[PDB]
Amino acid sequence: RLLALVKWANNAGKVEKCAMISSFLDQQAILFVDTADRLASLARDALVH
Amino acid sequence: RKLNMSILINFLDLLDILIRSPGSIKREEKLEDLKLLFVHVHHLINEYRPHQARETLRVMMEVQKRQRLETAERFQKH
Repeated sequence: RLLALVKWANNAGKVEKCAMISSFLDQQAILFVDTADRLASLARDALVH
Repeated sequence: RKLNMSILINFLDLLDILIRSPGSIKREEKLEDLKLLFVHVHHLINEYRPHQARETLRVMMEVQKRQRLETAERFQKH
């Protein structure tokens, strides 16, 4: 099982780049939902008063 | 009318923000920006509210005057 580990040690950096990609795309999805959320908080809270 | 069109064009520019660069600083400004526009669209039409108030007094007075004369004429016919 240590041999399997040191085999995968060549494939480590690609998974590091994949984690970077996944974090970036999750951040942009949170940006979309935050824009829609702040527009809802405009339209239902501040303008009613 | 200017503020209506400005609200729609700033919504389109917010769509351009969401297309091009969602991580920009400007969207926070943009999500503030049209808010300010919406405030003004309320703040102008609230300025129609005293005027409307004064104007309803005027038409009430006119209707009041007319009804008096109508009763007068009605009674005189009787």
